[PDB]
Formats: sequence, C-alpha cells, structure tokens
Amino acid sequence: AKDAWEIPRESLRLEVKLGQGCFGEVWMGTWNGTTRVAIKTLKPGTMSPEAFLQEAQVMKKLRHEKLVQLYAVVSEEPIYIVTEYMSKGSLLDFLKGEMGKYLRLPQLVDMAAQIASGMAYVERMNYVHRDLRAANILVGENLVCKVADFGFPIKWTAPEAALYGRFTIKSDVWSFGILLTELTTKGRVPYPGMVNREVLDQVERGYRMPCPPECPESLHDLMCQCWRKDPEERPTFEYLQAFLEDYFTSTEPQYQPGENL
Ligand SMILES: CC(C)n1nc(-c2ccc3cc(OCc4cccc(Cl)c4)ccc3c2)c2c(N)ncnc21
Repeated sequence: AKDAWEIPRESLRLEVKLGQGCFGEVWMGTWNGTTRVAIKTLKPGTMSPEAFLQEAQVMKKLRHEKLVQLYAVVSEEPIYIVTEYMSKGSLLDFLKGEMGKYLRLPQLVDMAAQIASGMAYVERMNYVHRDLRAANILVGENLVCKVADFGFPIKWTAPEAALYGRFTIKSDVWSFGILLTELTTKGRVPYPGMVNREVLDQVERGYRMPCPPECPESLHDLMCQCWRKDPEERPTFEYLQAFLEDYFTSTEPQYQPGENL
C-alpha cells in the first residue's frame, strides 16, 4: 500500500549528473515534463525499505523554507527521491569556487542567519540533524541557503556526541559553530594542520579555534558560545537566528568592509 508522495516512474527525466558515491547518485532533472527537480537515485544493493521508510518519514513530516523540500518518491526499488533543485550546489563548493572571491561578511552572516532559521525549526519540532556542516547545505538563487541531508567527520561534531553518542540539538549547535568558521574562511577545513586524533585530544583539554583573519571578535565570541564544554550552556537556534539577523544593527554597527571579509 502506497501513500500520496508516490509518483509514476515515467514522470521523471534525469538530464545531468551532479554527484556520485557509495549511497547512489544525484541528478538534475524534470518532473511531469515541466518542473525542475533534483533526483537522488539509490543503488538496489544498498539499504532496504526497513531503514528507508523509517528515514523517509523525517523528510515527509518536516517542512520549512530553509530545509530542502521533498517533492515525490519512487519507493519500490530501484528507488528515486525527488526534491527541490538548488541551482548553486553545496555551500562548501560555493565558498571554495568562483563566488568566494566576492562574498563578504554581510552575505556570509546572512547565509548563517538562514541556516539558523532552518535549524530553529528543527529545534521547535524536537529533531536532531547530527551532521550539520557546509557540505550538507545547498544554495540557490539569491544566496538562499537550505539545510539538507539529515543523518567520519569528528571535526564538526561536539565531543559528547563523538565520545558518548549524545547527539542532541545542542550538539548541532556545536556544529553550527564550526560552520561559522567555514563561512568566515571561504570553506577551509577547520583545525588546519590537525589530524582527527589531534582534534579530540586538544578540544577536550580546552582548545578552540582562534578568530579567523578579518572576522570580528564579536562573531568569534558567538562561535565560542556554541563550543561550550557543557551542552546546556550553548545557545539555542532561536537565539542564534536572532543574533545573526540583527547583527549589523545591534552588535557590529560600525562594520567596515576589508579585503576578504
Ligand atoms: C550538491 C548536489 C549533488 N545536490 N545534491 C542534492 C541533494 C542532496 C541531498 C539529498 C538528500 C535526499 O534525501 C535522502 C534520502 C535517503 C533516504 C530516504 C529519503 Cl526520503 C531521503 C534527497 C535528495 C537530495 C539531493 C541537491 C539538490 N536537492 N539540488 C541541487 N543540487 C543538489
């Protein structure tokens, strides 16, 4: 028995390959011959309707302009998931690429605000992303950013989650903190020079990334709030959204552009 999200297979045209991997593939395509869409194919060898359908409900229930929207599914294998198309790809490729040159703090804080808005919706609904970071954010026209791909990357993960599996909205706040350094360095790996083992030992004994060049210290404080040892002292996304939305009036009103930020 199938639900309202199902579509017939004839309605999809896959046109350009965009991404690859062990999971499957991602294509840009057309739905019902008239609707630009992203399509994610899954190889028949990989995870079955036992763990597909449990993980489908998440993307079927949650709905917000700052989370990448499900449009349709072909559920019987081979599986196809159809979502909205984000014309600029992942945030990480965006910042690294041709556009990074031109982005400055106002745009970068704005993108942060938007993700914070998406995650504040996840927070209200009592969910947890678990792998929040630039690679899992998509960008569209007019710098619209949307959270994607809800769950090894210990550099983005809060210590309590990486050591004890305590994944909570507060461990997503930590990852947001790291995301802010990706935004403010145009997409560089965090903890540059440090292998994964080095990062746990250091973070656990108090080490935190310093202020990136040309980034205001007030913004690096926000980062340090997200990186508090004690999960419950980290701010909410409601707070973070508000802080970033209001940033240039309330916090940094004499901001003057520089060479990179
Ligand atoms: C960066 C590029 C390859 N890409 N990836 C995507 C993309 C990223 C993650 C996705 C995750 C998806 O969900 C995975 C999944 C897995 C099991 C069950 C369900 Cl319901 C859903 C579906 C489509 C996706 C599509 C994308 C997009 N929507 N628009 C434009 N470009 C996109």
